Amino acid sequence: VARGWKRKCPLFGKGG
Repeated sequence: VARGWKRKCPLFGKGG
């Protein structure tokens, strides 16, 4: 979605 959707996925993998 933004930029954090790479390593420290803030929302990408919020769950796991």
